Amino acid sequence: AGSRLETVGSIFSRTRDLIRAGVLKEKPLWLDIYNAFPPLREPVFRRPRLRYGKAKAAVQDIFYHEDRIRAKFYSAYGSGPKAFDLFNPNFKSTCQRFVEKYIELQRLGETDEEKLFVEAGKALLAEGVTLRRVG
Amino acid sequence: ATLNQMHRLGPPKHPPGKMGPTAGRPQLKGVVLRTFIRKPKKPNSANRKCCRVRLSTGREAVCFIPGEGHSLQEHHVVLVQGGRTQDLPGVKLTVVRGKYDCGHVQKKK
Amino acid sequence: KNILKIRRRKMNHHKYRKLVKRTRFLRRKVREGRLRQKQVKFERDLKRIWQKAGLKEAPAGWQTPKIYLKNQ
RNA sequence: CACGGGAAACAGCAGUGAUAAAAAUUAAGCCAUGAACGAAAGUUUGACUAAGUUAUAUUAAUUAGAGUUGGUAAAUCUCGUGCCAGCCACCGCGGUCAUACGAUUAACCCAAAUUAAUAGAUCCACGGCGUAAAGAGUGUUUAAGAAAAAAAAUCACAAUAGAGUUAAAUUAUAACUAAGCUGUAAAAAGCCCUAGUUAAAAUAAAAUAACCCACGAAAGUGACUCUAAUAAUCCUGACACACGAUAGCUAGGACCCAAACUGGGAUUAGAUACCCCACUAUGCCUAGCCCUAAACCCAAAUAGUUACAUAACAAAACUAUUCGCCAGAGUACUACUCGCAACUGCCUAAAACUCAAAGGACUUGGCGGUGCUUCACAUCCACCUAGAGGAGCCUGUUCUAUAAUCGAUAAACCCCGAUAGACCUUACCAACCCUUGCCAAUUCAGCCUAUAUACCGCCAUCUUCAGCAAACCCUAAAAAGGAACAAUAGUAAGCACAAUCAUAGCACAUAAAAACGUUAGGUCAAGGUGUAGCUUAUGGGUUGGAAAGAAAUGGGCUACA
Ligand SMILES: [Mg+2]
Ligand SMILES: [Mg+2]
Ligand SMILES: [Mg+2]
Ligand SMILES: [Mg+2]
Ligand SMILES: [Mg+2]
Ligand SMILES: [Mg+2]
Ligand SMILES: [Mg+2]
Ligand SMILES: [Mg+2]
Ligand SMILES: [Mg+2]
Ligand SMILES: [Mg+2]
Ligand SMILES: [Mg+2]
Ligand SMILES: [Mg+2]
Ligand SMILES: [Mg+2]
Ligand SMILES: [Mg+2]
Ligand SMILES: [Mg+2]
Ligand SMILES: [Mg+2]
Ligand SMILES: [Mg+2]
Ligand SMILES: [Mg+2]
Ligand SMILES: [Mg+2]
Ligand SMILES: [Mg+2]
Ligand SMILES: [Mg+2]
Ligand SMILES: [Mg+2]
Ligand SMILES: [Mg+2]
Ligand SMILES: [Mg+2]
Ligand SMILES: [Mg+2]
Ligand SMILES: [Mg+2]
Ligand SMILES: [Mg+2]
Ligand SMILES: [Mg+2]
Ligand SMILES: [Mg+2]
Ligand SMILES: [Mg+2]
Ligand SMILES: [Mg+2]
Ligand SMILES: [Mg+2]
Ligand SMILES: [Mg+2]
Ligand SMILES: [Mg+2]
Ligand SMILES: [Mg+2]
Ligand SMILES: [Mg+2]
Ligand SMILES: [Mg+2]
Ligand SMILES: [Mg+2]
Ligand SMILES: [Mg+2]
Ligand SMILES: [Mg+2]
Ligand SMILES: [Mg+2]
Ligand SMILES: [Mg+2]
Ligand SMILES: [Mg+2]
Ligand SMILES: [Mg+2]
Ligand SMILES: [Mg+2]
Ligand SMILES: [Mg+2]
Ligand SMILES: [Mg+2]
Ligand SMILES: [Mg+2]
Ligand SMILES: [Mg+2]
Ligand SMILES: [Mg+2]
Ligand SMILES: [Mg+2]
Ligand SMILES: [Mg+2]
Ligand SMILES: [Mg+2]
Ligand SMILES: [Mg+2]
Ligand SMILES: [Mg+2]
Ligand SMILES: [Mg+2]
Ligand SMILES: [Mg+2]
Ligand SMILES: [Mg+2]
Ligand SMILES: [Mg+2]
Ligand SMILES: [Mg+2]
Ligand SMILES: [Mg+2]
Ligand SMILES: [Mg+2]
Ligand SMILES: [Mg+2]
Ligand SMILES: [Mg+2]
Ligand SMILES: [Mg+2]
Ligand SMILES: [Mg+2]
Repeated sequence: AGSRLETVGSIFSRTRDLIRAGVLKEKPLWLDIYNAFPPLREPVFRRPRLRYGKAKAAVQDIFYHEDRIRAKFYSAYGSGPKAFDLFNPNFKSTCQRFVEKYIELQRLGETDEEKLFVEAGKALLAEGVTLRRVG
Repeated sequence: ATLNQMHRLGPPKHPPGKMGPTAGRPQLKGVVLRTFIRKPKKPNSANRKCCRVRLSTGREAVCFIPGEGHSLQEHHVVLVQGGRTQDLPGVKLTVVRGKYDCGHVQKKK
Repeated sequence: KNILKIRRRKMNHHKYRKLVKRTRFLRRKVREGRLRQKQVKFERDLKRIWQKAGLKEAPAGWQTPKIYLKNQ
C-alpha cells in the first residue's frame, strides 16, 4: 500500500524506495515537484532529548553599543515623553535621538562619560525636547 | 570484573559432575530386602510398587519396579539402574526388568 | 513484594533464637568442651615442636599458657 | 628404600579362584621384522608374524529387527481401563468419549542393529551489582596499580573534646482554698500524703528561628559562652590502623520525666496484646567494654560527556582508571572451623537433602473493618402504617416413621413442579399375572433407568444494571489502552437501554420489555434427545395398600374483643 512508519525516513525516502521495490506502481505528484526543488533539510524524524550536564544552547544574546548608552538614558530620564509607536517603521524615540547626539559628540573625541552625557542632554534641550528626569 | 581481577582469579572452571545413586556406574547389582508400596506426591496419585535393595557398594536404597505386576521376594537379586521416578520423592533407582530374578513382564494370559 | 524474603529470614531468626534459649546449657557444655580440645591440640602442637627439635623436656621456664580456657 | 623383617609373589603369554554392571586361546610358528649370542653357517625369543574368540567400531553385501507417534519432536486408529492399573528427559497424562496407560490397526524413524543407564565431549562472566544474585557502616596507609591533554589547596550557618552557664516546662517542699483528682469510644482500677492558685533547688531535655540546608569520614551534630580544632600541592588501595546509631554488659554516681518487664483495671470465646493505672531494668554522668542496624540516598572512589540512546518501575543516559562484590531457589544472618575483654555473642561461612522453579517490574480484573465527594426514595439511619415471631387451626418443609415415589431445598427452596393425589391420576410398595409385547414395516417394539457436570426446549438471578459487539484506525509496543467540547485519537453498523406499542383520548402511572454474560443455578419426571445402561425385565397389565406424630420449622387463616 504505502509506508506508515513516520520515524524511519523522510516521506521522500520511503516513497522513492517503495517505488524502487516495485511495490508502489504509480508515482505521486508531489514527488516530481519535490525532486525538482527539494527542501533545505531532509524532513527525517528526530527525538527531542532534554539537554544535560554542562551543555547549553548556542543562541547569542543580541546587544549593541547603543544599548550601553540607552541604559544610562533610562536610568536617568526613564522612558521618554513621546511614548512609543511600534507601528511606525521609521519612528525614532527620544532615547534614540539622545543616542545619535551622544554618538556625534563621541566623534569630537570627548572620552569622559559626564561631558558626553550632559552635553547630549543640552544638545537635545536645544531641539526642544523636555527631560524631566527622575530622582 | 576488571582485567586485573580477571587475571587474579583465572578463567572460570567447569565444576566436576557431582555423583549420583549408582556412584557413576551404569548399573549395580543388589539383593531385595523388602517389597512395599509408596504414594506419589500431591498433584497426582496411585500407589507405586517399590522395593528396598542392598547394593554391591554396601549402601542400602529404595528402588522402583517398572511395568504392571511383578514377582519379587526377599533375597532375590536384581540389577538396578539410574533413572529417577518423578512422582516418588526420594526414589532415584529403578529395577532392570528382564535380568536375574526380575523377569520380563508377562503379556496378559 | 520483597518483604516475603525478609519475612522468611525473620521467621528463621526468631525460631533460632528461641532454640538457643532452650538448648542453652547444652550449648554451653559443647563450647566448653571444644575449648578444652583446642587448648590440648595447641599443647600437642608445641610439644611436637620441641621434640622434633631433639630436645627432651620443654625449654627452661616454659609454662605454655592457657589461652582458650581464658576465664570469660 | 630392602641391609633386615613380614613372608614365599603371572602388574610376561595363556589360564583359574575371588571380586565387579564389566567374561578373547590353558592355540601355531620363528617364515618375516626386532632383540641376544656367535668369526660364521645359525640357534633362541608367549617380542612379534599369521591365526582363534567377541556385533565394540568402521566398511562391504547374502541379512530384519528395535524404538517411537500429547508438546518440545517425524508419525494413530479401534477397543480395555476409570486418579485404578500404569506412564514421563522436561511440561505433564490417567476421575467414563485417554491420539499420553495396556493391546490392536495404521504410521514415523533408525537398521544388523535399536533403545535404556552411566561417564565424557560441549557448556558459566571481556557478563553484571537502584528495585532481580551482587557497591562490602566509615576513613587513612601498606602492597599493587593509574598517572595518559587543561587547571586547582581556603572562608555566614547545627563537626569534634573540654570547662563554664540556663530561658520554657517539670518536681521535692510548705502556704491558702476546694472535695474530690485521674482516666477513656465508654468504664473500671488507681489516688484522695489528692487537686487549683502562690512560692521553689536538683535532675533531664533543648519551643520559635528552620519555608534554612550548614558542619563532620561515617555514625552523627541545630539553648548560650569561652578554650582547643576540622589530614593531604588533594588518583585508586586492604583482612593492617583508627572510629562506628540504638540496644546490651561491668563498676561508681544521678533519677525530673519516659519506660521493656511485672502487678493491678478493662476488652475478648480466650487477650500471656492493642486501651487505663502503678512501678523496675534502661534512657543520664564518669570510666571500660560490646562492634550490630532497612549503618539504605538500597545508586562504590576519582576524572569526565549530554554524543549514541527508552525492557518495565524508579532518581535520565554513558565513558575512562581502579577496587569490593555476584554463578537457580530453598537448606542458611545455619552446622563446623580461625580470631575476638564478646561465653544465649560478633565475625568467617558449607554440605547432605528438597524443588523446577525462586525472583523483578507491569497489566486487566476483583477485593479493601482505606480516604474524598455524591447519593439510597419503601430505603440504609432518622422516621410512618400494618403484620410475622407467642394461641388454635390450615398448608409446606425438615426430621424421625413406614413394605411403600420423585423433583425444588442461601439470596434465587419451603399453598414450590400441583390453575390441584379417595380409585384413576401414579411414577411407589406388596402380591399376582403377560412375553414381537399400541404401530404400515423392521434380530424389533418398550424403559418416569443413570447422567441437568453431554444437551435442546422453557426459566430463575445479578436487572429497570447499562452495557455487549463486528469492521477499522492510533500507541518510540500493544498484557492492554483509546476522553478532555475554549476538545488532546478515535470512527463504528448491530443488539440492549431509549422511543413506540398496551391499559380504547392526552398526560402520568402501571404493564410489557431488558442485550452480552454470571451462578457447570433449576428441570433427562413437559416433551425431545447425546453417551451409557435394561430386554420371559430396570418392560407391559390386574387387584389392594401407602400408614404416623417424639420433635423442630416456614407461609397463611381465625382470633385475643
Ligand atoms: Mg493427576
Ligand atoms: Mg525414567
Ligand atoms: Mg536374559
Ligand atoms: Mg524457614
Ligand atoms: Mg619395593
Ligand atoms: Mg595374565
Ligand atoms: Mg615377572
Ligand atoms: Mg573367574
Ligand atoms: Mg568388555
Ligand atoms: Mg561366558
Ligand atoms: Mg626371527
Ligand atoms: Mg633369524
Ligand atoms: Mg612357541
Ligand atoms: Mg511407554
Ligand atoms: Mg475409552
Ligand atoms: Mg510422548
Ligand atoms: Mg500407549
Ligand atoms: Mg553396532
Ligand atoms: Mg539486592
Ligand atoms: Mg555505601
Ligand atoms: Mg552489614
Ligand atoms: Mg531529688
Ligand atoms: Mg473507683
Ligand atoms: Mg531551645
Ligand atoms: Mg581537608
Ligand atoms: Mg586513598
Ligand atoms: Mg556503639
Ligand atoms: Mg548505655
Ligand atoms: Mg549502674
Ligand atoms: Mg529508674
Ligand atoms: Mg508511665
Ligand atoms: Mg494483665
Ligand atoms: Mg566528658
Ligand atoms: Mg542512618
Ligand atoms: Mg548494602
Ligand atoms: Mg572504594
Ligand atoms: Mg549470569
Ligand atoms: Mg545451595
Ligand atoms: Mg545479625
Ligand atoms: Mg552464627
Ligand atoms: Mg568447616
Ligand atoms: Mg422495608
Ligand atoms: Mg392477623
Ligand atoms: Mg404475631
Ligand atoms: Mg404462630
Ligand atoms: Mg419431599
Ligand atoms: Mg431423576
Ligand atoms: Mg434432592
Ligand atoms: Mg440456589
Ligand atoms: Mg393411588
Ligand atoms: Mg393402582
Ligand atoms: Mg417403570
Ligand atoms: Mg445447569
Ligand atoms: Mg449504550
Ligand atoms: Mg508503554
Ligand atoms: Mg479496544
Ligand atoms: Mg457501534
Ligand atoms: Mg398510549
Ligand atoms: Mg411511560
Ligand atoms: Mg416485569
Ligand atoms: Mg423499553
Ligand atoms: Mg449443579
Ligand atoms: Mg438438583
Ligand atoms: Mg426420558
Ligand atoms: Mg407447621
Ligand atoms: Mg408462598
